[PDB]
Amino acid sequence: KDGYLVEKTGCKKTCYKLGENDFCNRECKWKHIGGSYGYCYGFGCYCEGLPDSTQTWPLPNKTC
Repeated sequence: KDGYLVEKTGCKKTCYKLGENDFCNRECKWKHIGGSYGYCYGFGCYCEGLPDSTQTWPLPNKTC
């Protein structure tokens, strides 16, 4: 399953380097989550392999 990562306040994380963006990848595998691959796609840290128990963007009714 693929999804987008959020931020502390819930906002997303856009980047200026598309493609293998270590920044997004590092923030993807951050800790226990199951992110097999995490790169920036469409100006944003995108990840693939997030369990349903993982919070992704956008957020619930409580958007940023």
